[PDB]
Amino acid sequence: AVHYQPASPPRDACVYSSCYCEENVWKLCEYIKNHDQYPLEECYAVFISNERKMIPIWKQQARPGDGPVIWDYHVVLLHVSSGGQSFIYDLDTVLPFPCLFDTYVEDAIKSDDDIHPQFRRKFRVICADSYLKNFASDRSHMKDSSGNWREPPPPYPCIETGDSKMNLNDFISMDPKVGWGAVYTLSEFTHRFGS
Repeated sequence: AVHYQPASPPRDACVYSSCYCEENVWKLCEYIKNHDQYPLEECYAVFISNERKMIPIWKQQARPGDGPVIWDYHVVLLHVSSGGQSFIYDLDTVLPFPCLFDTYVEDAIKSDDDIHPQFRRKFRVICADSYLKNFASDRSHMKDSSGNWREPPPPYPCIETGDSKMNLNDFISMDPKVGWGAVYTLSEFTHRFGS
């Protein structure tokens, strides 16, 4: 659908802290829930990681022109629009915000075929309503031994729920028996959402 209206504000107006992608995506989900543009049911938080927590992603703001960046995990927002098309909202991409799903997979993710197997990408896809209901982080993974902050934490209170003050590892995990949502290989992920 060629007149797609973004589900979020423009990039420069969105809540963002570098290296807190899980929260940046949570805040996009909250915005969408709080507005009347799109049903929340059309939206997903997507964690990208693997067993070794070393995943390349290209077209990244942290290293433009000379990708990939190797992340422990990265999180983006996926919107499956009614118009025949999914879109990726990744505040850390140099691709457009938002970006057509097929373009994001082609240019940011790329094929796993010739990637060293321990760097191959898996995807945990969580419905946005479930992500808002269930996610919790006390940010403790970003404080080192010293104990200093690896990157400055966001200024608003930690996201917590009645059931947990910290379950980030259950979203980073690509073990299908753990956590919420469904875990997909790159092939299964593109089969589900690709055009």
